[PDB]
Amino acid sequence: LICVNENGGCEQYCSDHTGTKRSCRCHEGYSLLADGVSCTPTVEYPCGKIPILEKRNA
Amino acid sequence: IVGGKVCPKGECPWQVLLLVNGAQLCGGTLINTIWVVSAAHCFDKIKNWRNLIAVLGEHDLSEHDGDEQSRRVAQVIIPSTYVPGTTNHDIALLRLHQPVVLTDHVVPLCLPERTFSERTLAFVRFSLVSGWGQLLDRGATALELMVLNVPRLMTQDCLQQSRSPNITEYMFCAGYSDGSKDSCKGDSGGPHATHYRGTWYLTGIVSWGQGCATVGHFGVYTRVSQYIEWLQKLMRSEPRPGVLLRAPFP
Ligand SMILES: CS(=O)(=O)N(CC(N)=O)c1cc(Cl)cc(CC(=O)Nc2ccc3nc(N)[nH]c3c2)c1
Ligand SMILES: [Ca+2]
Ligand SMILES: [Cl-]
Repeated sequence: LICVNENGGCEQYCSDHTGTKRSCRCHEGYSLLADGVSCTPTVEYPCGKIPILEKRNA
Repeated sequence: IVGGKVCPKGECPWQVLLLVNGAQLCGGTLINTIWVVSAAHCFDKIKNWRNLIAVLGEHDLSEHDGDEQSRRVAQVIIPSTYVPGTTNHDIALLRLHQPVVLTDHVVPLCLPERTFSERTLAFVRFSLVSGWGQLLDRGATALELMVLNVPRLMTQDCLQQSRSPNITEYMFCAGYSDGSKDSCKGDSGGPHATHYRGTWYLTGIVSWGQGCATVGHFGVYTRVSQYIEWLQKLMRSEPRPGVLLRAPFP
């Protein structure tokens, strides 16, 4: 995997490393799941989410 | 905003209203609890830098519902490359005097990493632009916050399709060329927000255009990806006395 294609499969941020290595990262207020790609909020009001819509679908 | 719709209250929770002596100045975008991104050109004629207020949680300018939060603007930071009276480098970073409190109606938009923004977000076709600007060219501004989905153009295509400032590498075009739907005067400084895999990100600032909803012309946005490192460094810096700060760019 490489960050240029399909964002390296990352939900949020992608870093290439020497070899066939890739690491995904998440913005502040999120943590990376064990899939190594998905980011989940760790705070009540993470950036870039709409609380009234996130509550409508929970 | 021309040809858009009312943003349902709380659905644009990052939108900022900037006031100068209580009068509408411009929009902005909250990117964390003390930091707002707006357009440099909004600040060319400020006489009293100490009467600039940012309002979060605003929706209907006619009423007070209790979700609004007002803050004094403590610092307006503009890139050294911006020249008043011109269009390029049209970005400002505003530090609030006290943090806003995040609530269902007050949430920051994510400031993406540069690589992510350039390689991924730049190819998401449609993004949202919002504001209390004019509803029509030469028309009244909006009392309720408005929002519009607009598609982004590659610059070569914007230039080919358009028919005067250049579109520089610090800008991009978005919108429609049929006169139907656009950003407008008064929306300046507001967000162009891009959705990717469940999260929204800041990709542009409403900046300029030839008229509004002008046939053969598109809205022009500040290309925020050029400024990510500049913004991030400033947000790590201590404040300096005096509201206006010109900071080197790059
Ligand atoms: C002429 S100047 O001296 O360069 N200067 C004066 C000043 N500093 O006030 C200035 C600079 C910039 Cl960058 C922008 C404007 C106003 C503007 O174009 N607003 C606007 C906003 C959104 C739009 N969406 C569309 N479709 N059209 C739009 C228009 C003025
Ligand atoms: Ca209100
Ligand atoms: Cl001052």
